[PDB]
Amino acid sequence: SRLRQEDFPPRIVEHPSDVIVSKGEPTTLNCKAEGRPTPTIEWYKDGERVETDKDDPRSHRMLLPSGSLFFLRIVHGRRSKPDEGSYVCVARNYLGEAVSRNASLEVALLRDDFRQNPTDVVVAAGEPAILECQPPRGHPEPTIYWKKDKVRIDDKEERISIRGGKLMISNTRKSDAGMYTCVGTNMVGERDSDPAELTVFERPTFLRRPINQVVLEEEAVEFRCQVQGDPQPTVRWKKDDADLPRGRYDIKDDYTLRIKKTMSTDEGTYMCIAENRVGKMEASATLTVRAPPQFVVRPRDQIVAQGRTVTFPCETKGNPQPAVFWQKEGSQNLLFPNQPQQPNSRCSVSPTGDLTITNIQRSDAGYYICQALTVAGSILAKAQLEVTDVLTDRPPPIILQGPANQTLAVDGTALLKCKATGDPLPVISWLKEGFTFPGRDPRATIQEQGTLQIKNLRISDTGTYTCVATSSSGETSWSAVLDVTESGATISKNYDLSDLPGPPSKPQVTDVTKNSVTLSWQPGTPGTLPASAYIIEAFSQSVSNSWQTVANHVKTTLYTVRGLRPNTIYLFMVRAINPQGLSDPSPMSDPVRTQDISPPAQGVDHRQVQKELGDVLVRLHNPVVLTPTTVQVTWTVDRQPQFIQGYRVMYRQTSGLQATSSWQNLDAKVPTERSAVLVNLKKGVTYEIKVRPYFNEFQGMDSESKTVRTTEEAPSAPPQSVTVLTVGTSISVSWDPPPPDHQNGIIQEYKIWCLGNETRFHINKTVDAAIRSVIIGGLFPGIQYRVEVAASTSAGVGVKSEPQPIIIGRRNEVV
Ligand SMILES: *[C@@H]1O[C@H](CO)[C@@H](O[C@@H]2O[C@H](CO)[C@@H](O[C@@H]3O[C@H](CO[C@H]4O[C@H](CO)[C@@H](O)[C@H](O)[C@@H]4O)[C@@H](O)[C@H](O[C@H]4O[C@H](CO)[C@@H](O)[C@H](O)[C@@H]4O)[C@@H]3O)[C@H](O)[C@H]2NC(C)=O)[C@H](O)[C@H]1NC(C)=O
Ligand SMILES: *[C@@H]1O[C@H](CO)[C@@H](O[C@@H]2O[C@H](CO)[C@@H](O)[C@H](O)[C@H]2NC(C)=O)[C@H](O)[C@H]1NC(C)=O
Repeated sequence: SRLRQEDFPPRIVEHPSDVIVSKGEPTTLNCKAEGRPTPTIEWYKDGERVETDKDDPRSHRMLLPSGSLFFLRIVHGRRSKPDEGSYVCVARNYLGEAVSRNASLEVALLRDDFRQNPTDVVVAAGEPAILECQPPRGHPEPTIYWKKDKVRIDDKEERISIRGGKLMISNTRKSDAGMYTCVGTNMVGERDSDPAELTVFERPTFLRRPINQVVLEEEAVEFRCQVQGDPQPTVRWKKDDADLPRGRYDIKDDYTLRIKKTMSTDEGTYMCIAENRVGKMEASATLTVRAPPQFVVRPRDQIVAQGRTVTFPCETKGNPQPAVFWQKEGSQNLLFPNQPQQPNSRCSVSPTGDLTITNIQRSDAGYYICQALTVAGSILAKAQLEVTDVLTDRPPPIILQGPANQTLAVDGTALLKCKATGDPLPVISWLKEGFTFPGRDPRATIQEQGTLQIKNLRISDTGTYTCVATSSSGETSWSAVLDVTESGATISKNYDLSDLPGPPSKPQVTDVTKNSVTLSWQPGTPGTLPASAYIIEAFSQSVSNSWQTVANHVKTTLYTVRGLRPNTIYLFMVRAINPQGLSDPSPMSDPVRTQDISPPAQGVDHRQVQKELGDVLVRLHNPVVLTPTTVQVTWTVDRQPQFIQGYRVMYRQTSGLQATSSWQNLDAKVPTERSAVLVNLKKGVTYEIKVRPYFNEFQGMDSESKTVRTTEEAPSAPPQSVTVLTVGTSISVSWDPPPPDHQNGIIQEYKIWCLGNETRFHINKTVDAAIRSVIIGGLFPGIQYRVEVAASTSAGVGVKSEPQPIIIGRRNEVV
């Protein structure tokens, strides 16, 4: 109470501010006041007076010189909380008081259980992974970071970036797999989260890939395939994108695929497919099967008569399918199937491979050879053709049925039959036990119809009688034994007319060697009793002049007649034996010669025909254009070798729409060709020409390329649809692109004519191709003109389009 006009009541200059601080740690509540006299400061938490170290030297709080309340260590418990509250500093003197603002001191907090614990994540290498986390509640609010396997991880990246609660890695690798914890700190401390693991699976990868293999039929083959990935991928096989037709395939545990028995049909592109959670991956390999060519049917020799038709079969199997082609021994020319010739030759080859010659000439006779040639090898077989004329040789006369063993009583009259055939027609003669008959005795005489007649029988006439047919073509004989006794004409089996089984099937040749020929025939049976066995007669212009037996008592219908003269032609005849006697003779066999087949042999090697076709140099001259739709191409050969089917000539478009694309293919199927005319091509356009000599599936080397363009033709249809804008005086011209084919060449220019109301003034403007729309210059005022656009070419004169007699106005307007 010492008044002075220098003394002023107290003013708090520095106010204490709210603070959160941790237990057991120092802190200072800031306070600073002005006064005169200087004031005494004292603090109040909620209401009560704060006991500093002045009020008791045992206390932990301390009022500073400044006035700030400084705690040494903050004190806090569960029940007694002495420092947690709402502080205010109060400075006073005799003039008055001064209470500060509120400042609350709060003890720091940090719970255990997280608001959101990071959860396990599964990703595929290269993909982004997002881990999220939310720390426990705290005061202050906590802030998080991430540990990988108890190692801090920095966002010092563009792939790694921590944002809010979220952590993300992009382009994940297996480096990133492991335990991830999210750690939330504070000024209390830090709590770790439940660990979330990141698994980084990857797509399947090939360790051992299957490799292409080439293998001969019926062998065994396998393709290996080893994979890797996370998770472990499952392997499966497919062929040509289809599943493997069950059978010879076998899937091993190590995933190897084994084909036990290889087959032309097993060929293809096999592929190994690996698949897990992340997706799939496939790698293929090819299998190729080599089947060397082999004859299914091979041609055998034929003896056939002039003017007929011959067919030599040649069927051929292999891989690739072999191409059949023929050649006449001692002749350079070859014959190929689909190839046509002029309607003047009679040779011709089936797609099957069968060779056929119509209307045979003596000229055609000789050996022929069908040949097969692939990369898998080569084969051939030759067969002989023998042609026969009007009657190069006629067969010797034939006795159908001769006399049978008659047995007649004395004094009677005996007739003996004998049935002949042949060309020329035969003379029938007789013999008795060998000598001439009838000789001297008048009682016996020779009949025309083969029968021999004896009036007035006697004992003296019993014997062996022989019927002999004779022409210029040979002679055959048939003898029987006659018996003449007094009584003996005992009715054992009287005379037979047509009781005898009728002829059998004309004998069909099967196999033939040098001393064998196998025959086939079927029964006949137009007769009486059943046949027991067979008897084969035969003939040869060489070995004999008459018909001989070559096997008797044959109990089959497919017999091999053994032991014959080699390189000899033979004809045959079959008969049936039965108790009644013998059958009539079957018709003659078809001529056959005794030779051993020329067994299949190896042809020329594929490499060596390749080598020949390679060295062939086709010189092309220069394409000569016929019309703008036609070019005749002419080449020449250095030296044409034996093995060549023809020339394959190829051209490509190198102008306008779709240039330098594929080649148009058309080939000359006849090797002696030297010229070819192309069809339906584009006028004006330039084309590149290549000539290649080709064999079968085989191909030679290309000739020097020539390029030549078609002669150019003016268009057939111009662009239409003429539009006229209004000026504001001068007419306008506008058109739509004219058609591609109707262009008839490369567009040159565009000509506009204006022969309108003025028939002694026509406007002429000559632009270029690129031009689309243009306005006309010097136009006569008022006068109504006509507009006629034209497409043009390098020919010149184009084609007029849609006329437009549009009405024009005056000057600088259209009225
Ligand atoms: C007019 O008269 C003549 C004159 O004899 C008679 O022709 C004789 O016919 C027989 C046919 O059997 C021939 O002799 C005998 O051939 C036997 C074959 O047996 C098979 O034939 C029967 C009947 O078809 C079958 O069913 C059976 O399965 C047999 O397979 C052979 O086994 C005998 O031949 C013997 O010949 C001599 C002996 O002379 C021996 O060296 C041999 O080893 C063998 O044993 C059997 O004798 C006979 O060849 C014909 N005679 C002659 C010599 O010309 C007919 O009655 C009639 N004409 C005709 C043309 O048949
Ligand atoms: C400081 O602390 C109080 C809380 O104890 C604050 O809240 C005020 O409460 C009083 C009643 O005690 C009210 O009259 C006010 O309206 C509240 N304040 C405002 C404006 O928010 C207040 O900030 C301070 N109180 C004092 C000393 O006036």
